[PDB]
Amino acid sequence: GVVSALSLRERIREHLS
Amino acid sequence: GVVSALSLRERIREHLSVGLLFSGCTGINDKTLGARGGEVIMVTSGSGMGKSTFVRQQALQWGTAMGKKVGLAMLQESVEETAEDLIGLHNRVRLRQSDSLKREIIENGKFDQWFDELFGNDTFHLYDSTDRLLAKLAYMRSGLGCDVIILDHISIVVDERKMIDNLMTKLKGFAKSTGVVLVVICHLKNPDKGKAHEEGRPVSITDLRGSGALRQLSDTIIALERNQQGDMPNLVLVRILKCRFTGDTGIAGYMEYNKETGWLEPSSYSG
Amino acid sequence: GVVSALSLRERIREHLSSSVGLLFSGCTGINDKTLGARGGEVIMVTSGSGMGKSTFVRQQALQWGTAMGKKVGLAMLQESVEETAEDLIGLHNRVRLRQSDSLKREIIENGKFDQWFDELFGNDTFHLYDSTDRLLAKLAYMRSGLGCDVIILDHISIVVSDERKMIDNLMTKLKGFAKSTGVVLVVICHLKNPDKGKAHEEGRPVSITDLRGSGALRQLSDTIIALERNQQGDMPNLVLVRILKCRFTGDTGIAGYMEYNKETGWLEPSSYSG
Amino acid sequence: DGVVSALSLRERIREHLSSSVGLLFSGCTGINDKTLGARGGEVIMVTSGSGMGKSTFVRQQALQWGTAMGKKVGLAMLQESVEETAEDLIGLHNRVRLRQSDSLKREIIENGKFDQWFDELFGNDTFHLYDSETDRLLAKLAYMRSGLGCDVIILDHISIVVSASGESDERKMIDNLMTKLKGFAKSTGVVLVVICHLKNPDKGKAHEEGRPVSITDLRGSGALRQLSDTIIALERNQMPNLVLVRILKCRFTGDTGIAGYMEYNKETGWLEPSSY
Amino acid sequence: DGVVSALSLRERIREHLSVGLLFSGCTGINDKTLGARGGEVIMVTSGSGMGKSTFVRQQALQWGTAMGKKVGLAMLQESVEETAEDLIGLHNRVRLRQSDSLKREIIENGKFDQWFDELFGNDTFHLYDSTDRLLAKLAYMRSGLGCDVIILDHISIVVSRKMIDNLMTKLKGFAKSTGVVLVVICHLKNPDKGKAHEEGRPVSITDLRGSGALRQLSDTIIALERNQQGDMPNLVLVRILKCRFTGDTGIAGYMEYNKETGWLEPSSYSG
Amino acid sequence: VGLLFSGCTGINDKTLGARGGEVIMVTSGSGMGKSTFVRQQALQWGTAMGKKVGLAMLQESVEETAEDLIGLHNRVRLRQSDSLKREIIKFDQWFDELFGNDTFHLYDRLLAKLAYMRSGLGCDVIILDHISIVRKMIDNLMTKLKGFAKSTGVVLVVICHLKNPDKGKAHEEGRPVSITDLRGSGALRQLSDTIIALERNQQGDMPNLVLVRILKCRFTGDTGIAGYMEYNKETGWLEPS
DNA sequence: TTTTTTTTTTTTTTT
Ligand SMILES: Cc1cn([C@H]2C[C@H](O)[C@@H](COP(=O)(O)OP(=O)(O)OP(=O)(O)O)O2)c(=O)[nH]c1=O
Ligand SMILES: Cc1cn([C@H]2C[C@H](O)[C@@H](COP(=O)(O)OP(=O)(O)OP(=O)(O)O)O2)c(=O)[nH]c1=O
Ligand SMILES: Cc1cn([C@H]2C[C@H](O)[C@@H](COP(=O)(O)OP(=O)(O)OP(=O)(O)O)O2)c(=O)[nH]c1=O
Ligand SMILES: Cc1cn([C@H]2C[C@H](O)[C@@H](COP(=O)(O)OP(=O)(O)OP(=O)(O)O)O2)c(=O)[nH]c1=O
Ligand SMILES: [Mg+2]
Ligand SMILES: [Mg+2]
Ligand SMILES: [Mg+2]
Ligand SMILES: [Mg+2]
Repeated sequence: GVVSALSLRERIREHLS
Repeated sequence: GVVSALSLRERIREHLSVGLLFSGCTGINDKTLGARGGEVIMVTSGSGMGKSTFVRQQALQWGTAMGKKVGLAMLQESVEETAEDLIGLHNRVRLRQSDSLKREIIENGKFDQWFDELFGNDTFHLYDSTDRLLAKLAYMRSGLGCDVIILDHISIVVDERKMIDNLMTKLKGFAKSTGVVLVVICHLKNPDKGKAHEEGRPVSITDLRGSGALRQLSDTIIALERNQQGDMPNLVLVRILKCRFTGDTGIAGYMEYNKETGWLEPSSYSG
Repeated sequence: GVVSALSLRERIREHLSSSVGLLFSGCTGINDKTLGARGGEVIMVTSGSGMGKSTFVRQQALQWGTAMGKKVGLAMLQESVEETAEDLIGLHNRVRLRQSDSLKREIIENGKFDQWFDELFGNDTFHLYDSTDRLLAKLAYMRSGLGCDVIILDHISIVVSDERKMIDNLMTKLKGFAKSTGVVLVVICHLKNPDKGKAHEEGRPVSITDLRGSGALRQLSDTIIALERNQQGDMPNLVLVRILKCRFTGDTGIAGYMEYNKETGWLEPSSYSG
Repeated sequence: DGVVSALSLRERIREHLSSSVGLLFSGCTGINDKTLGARGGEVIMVTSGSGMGKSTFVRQQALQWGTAMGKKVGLAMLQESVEETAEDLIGLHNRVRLRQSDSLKREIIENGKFDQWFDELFGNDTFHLYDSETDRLLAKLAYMRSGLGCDVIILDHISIVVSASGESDERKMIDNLMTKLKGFAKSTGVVLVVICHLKNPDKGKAHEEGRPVSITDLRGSGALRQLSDTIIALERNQMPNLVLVRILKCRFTGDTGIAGYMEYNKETGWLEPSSY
Repeated sequence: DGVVSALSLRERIREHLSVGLLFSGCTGINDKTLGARGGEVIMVTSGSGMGKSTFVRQQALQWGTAMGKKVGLAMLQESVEETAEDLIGLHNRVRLRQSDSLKREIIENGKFDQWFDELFGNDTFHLYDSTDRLLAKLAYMRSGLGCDVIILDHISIVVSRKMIDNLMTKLKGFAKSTGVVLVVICHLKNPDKGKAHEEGRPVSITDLRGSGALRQLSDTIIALERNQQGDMPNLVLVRILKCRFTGDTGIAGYMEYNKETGWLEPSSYSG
Repeated sequence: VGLLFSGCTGINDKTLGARGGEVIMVTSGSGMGKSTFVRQQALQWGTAMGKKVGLAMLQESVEETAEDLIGLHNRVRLRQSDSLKREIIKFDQWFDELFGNDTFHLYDRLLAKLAYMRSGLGCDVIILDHISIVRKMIDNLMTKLKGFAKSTGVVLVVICHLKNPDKGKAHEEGRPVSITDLRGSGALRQLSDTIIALERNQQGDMPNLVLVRILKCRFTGDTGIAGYMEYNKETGWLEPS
């Protein structure tokens, strides 16, 4: 339920794609 | 837990041997002395007057500049969009207002130059979107070991009086005897007569919509005011409405809003 | 059990020679029209949100503990035990303890912390509480086993968190616990939102039907005290005491004025004339 | 069966309209002018705001009914213990305020005046009090009527028998208590005074600030005004001592409305009549 | 089987169609509802002390003397001696119970026994001296007495929603089977906004305690309104709230009370 | 299309009349004219149509509901005029004109009687006026009635009452009826096919002008205000205006 | 060892 700051290394690039 | 007065010979001694400082305006820290262990801060303004921008700036200044573990629970947007907002605000640009600026940062490889400077020290923790949220905040505080927990947009979370009263009671009981700075963003009710909140009406303490228990359990209450239809639409005002620690309420200062970097800067406006 | 009132001749005598009110502090206009605080007496204290309930009741507890010899039992639920204990230590020594890091760092080095601790807690008159049916059991053990003369509750809205039957039964149980035991029972409550006009924090005078939750808060209380100040006005440190209800004497209205000291934390008897 | 014919009822009606009736009030003339006193088998309800004098009036009515009229009075006083409410009647008879003075208590201990004041009032077995479930309370009231033989019984503060009991729906418990209390008063033939409170108004002034009280202001249920025989309300404005009486319902006669005015005595504790 | 064809029904319709009991006071009632009929349930509604029992005692007196029909009173609210003295006072035009100088006068003058057999001389008036027991006693009245009118004073103290639905179905089945004219007094609920029913507010058909079957299983509802603390508490308004057998409803007439006599007699009042 | 309704001709212009296998609900307040409407519906579907109609009036007797039909066909309010009840006793001439066939089948456990009206008597319309003496015991009843109308394929009209409103006016003072306002349970709107409501100000300026509202319609779909009827107190026929 | 309807009474707020 709680997502750390390490889990978004490539997910932000996935959101910008 | 009936405890006599002789049993506190060493607990008081240990308790004696600190306010976390608000950035962006020095007028807040002069009349609040920061924030302590077990401190409920409430942040409010009108519809679209910039609550989340100021609280995002506060979280960004407490996360990477002061060394405190900050746990965000932004419920307006998802995890990806608030991470984009933090990265765009920290790198002094306006990210989601231009496709070319969003596309240029990956064509030269500097997108990996922005993730490592923020999310490498693990000072930030995020949450993805009522009695199930407190069991997650308890694991965020006791397990992960954070210091400032932020919650946003209470209107979706919450007869809409008993529910918000029990929510505020559980958040105050969680803040007490744990040692966490709990910031909660809430809204204001619609004005009945006179000028609206989008024109610069001076807000009262009883404008917190939903119940009256939003000021009976908060420790500090901060309100923002901006006249987006007036002569200066890029100027905000900060008003302390309640402070249990010191007792000084009123206008804290003035800050100039900017349309180029996304930051809102300390100003020197006079009245 | 029914009684005939001619058999009471030896108990009506004994209660005739027992009962004596405890004098309030900070204002002498309260003690003129309340005549103190007796055994079996629920005293309700209210104001707006942030107007000085806890400061007033904590000062009353300090003056009943260190000046009159009465054993006092606190049940402060807003703050922890160490916060209110530091509040009592800093308030007895006429300083402001928690709102200054320099004084807390100063008194821990030169060894004068023990001098401030012993002069309060030598005679063990203070007994504290660490945080609806086990609460009354802990207060009954605080009264019977320990032997405290005054019991203070704070922020009753946590205890009730339909709320109306809950707060009616709670007030009924506290009034029955105060009666036939001989304890002063101070209870602190809040106020509801006003309908139109101004706010209670802006200087609006409080009525007796503003006590939020039910009407049973004013129907089981003997003495009701209300505090009122304007945090946005010219003098935001001048509180007004209003006796809303008094069952024993029946005199209600404006008791007096008190001035708050931002340096020593003492709300003291002022000399303001309206 | 129970189908009594109206022809074979002559002797019952003859011995009914010959015997009771009377037992006037005290403090105001208009109450006795309208309601014609208190009768056996009735229910008189007395209401006010908070701390507005709904118990001083009733104890002042019980002192005159137990002293100047010789009626045995049973006081189920549930607000205060029997050590205060039986000592407040001493000074009320002797025209002082004994509980509100630490000097006079020591004076009557020393010189021996307390024995004279206790014997001048309680020389006859006329006051039978009660100290403290709604099942044993009506049993003690039935023992006061049957065993002790009390002519006037006063139930003070009925709010702490409907809120001190564990019931899901409070309304039906108030309804059951009211119909069982009316059945007790009608069966045993005793004057029964009931004291209760009022509810919060939705908007406007408060009942402690001069608001005229209506009949629908009774707190808790609707059986309070539907199963009572006389409803008396007391209203003042804390002139914080001028209190007016308002007969909200009279079942025996028909005349209702403002009965008169009373003035309180801060020195002696009596409710004298006024003139306005 | 229990089905009947409409062709083979000429005999039962011939003997069925081969006005009813008029009311006393406010002659716009029996001009509107055409009086009471056999096999009906009538409801009398008002607030506390507005005169429901006094509005039905006159009906029992005029239906037991001028009509000659057997009348069964069931005063659950009071005793039989009080309503008997009330009837003897109401027929003799002298208010009996509320005057003590005459309760002892007629017992020594000898004219009490003259007043007794003048109105109670026949076997007309039958009283009830205080769920299935009340129905059994009313059925015993109907069977062994031939009562044409049965009057019930308090429906609410029978209850120690479904228990009132069952009670009203059972009373309607009794009135339909035995064909008796049944009159029932009931109370009103507490209105939540505005005036009360005792201060001249008009009575609606919703404002009834207990359940909603009071208005769905009765043939007519009569409301009496008067302003108790007003300019005069004597002028009453009489309102028909429902009538199956005619259809026309509304304000019928007006009556005074005449405190010396106690007779609800009609008065002229336009508006 | 099916059988057409008489009075307020914006019903069969809107929902195209009744159909086989349906369960039609007629819901209003007390005194709004539910039985008066459905009695006209029963009269016009057994004289001008010729189909067998089975009435079940658990609320009154079998003689009054026939006297009102005989008075309704003859344009004379019979049960309220006391003089003409003995003037006509030409009673047989009025009786055999409208009951001369084997059309109507009145009624003085219930589902067996409805099945006997369908199979053993050939009824095409079956009318039930009172269901309140007939949650789970109402759900089972409504499922059994819907299964009966599904298997037998008969037009079915069922009348129930409305709930007591907790805030506002009453339905008798012209408060419009919503689909939630129904007693018993929630199956009254889940297992029927159409609901018709009448709203008239009973303690009002005119009580002879009803408003007709459609609350549900599975086939045509269009709901809302249909039309207005006047009552004609002399005759008693609901006629549109 | 659990989900839905009906109804009278006290409080706190909402466009
Ligand atoms: C009495 C008083 C206190 N103060 C300061 C000192 C206190 O530390 C601070 C308020 O603290 P508290 O007195 O504890 O606040 P409160 O109990 O009235 O309200 P709540 O518990 O609902 O939050 O205000 C003033 O500024 N002026 C005054 O007159
Ligand atoms: C009657 C009256 C009493 N008083 C004083 C005398 C009494 O000691 C005090 C009220 O005492 P009580 O009459 O006992 O108060 P109460 O019963 O109306 O309220 P509650 O039981 O709900 O608490 O007020 C007046 O000042 N003016 C008056 O007119
Ligand atoms: C109708 C009417 C009655 N009265 C008086 C005379 C009667 O003795 C007195 C009793 O009224 P009731 O007829 O007993 O009133 P009620 O039965 O509706 O109320 P409840 O049973 O709930 O107590 O009312 C008037 O003064 N004026 C009037 O117009
Ligand atoms: C439709 C209508 C009826 N009426 C009157 C005339 C009839 O005699 C009277 C009877 O209506 P009913 O059909 O008997 O009313 P109802 O069956 O819905 O009520 P309930 O079963 O609950 O008792 O209604 C009017 O006055 N105007 C009208 O528009
Ligand atoms: Mg506090
Ligand atoms: Mg009292
Ligand atoms: Mg009556
Ligand atoms: Mg019908």
